[PDB]
Amino acid sequence: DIITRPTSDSIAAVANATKPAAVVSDPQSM
Amino acid sequence: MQMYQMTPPLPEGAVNRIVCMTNWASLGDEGRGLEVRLPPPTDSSVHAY
Repeated sequence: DIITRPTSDSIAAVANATKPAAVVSDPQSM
Repeated sequence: MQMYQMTPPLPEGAVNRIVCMTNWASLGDEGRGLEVRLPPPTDSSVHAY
């Protein structure tokens, strides 16, 4: 077990807003 | 005629590392309900941060 607590809701909301996809389908890799 | 043999004190293996396991050899009272046990670097010791 370890001590851990949820972050403030406001911070979590804004953080989750800005999360771009790591891998995307690009038809070009040349 | 008897043969005696001791388990070696130091570890044996291809690779041996130092890790952080609090109270890994404690024997007395139960102690504080709080521990820090990092896994060996071969795993993701990311849950501790």
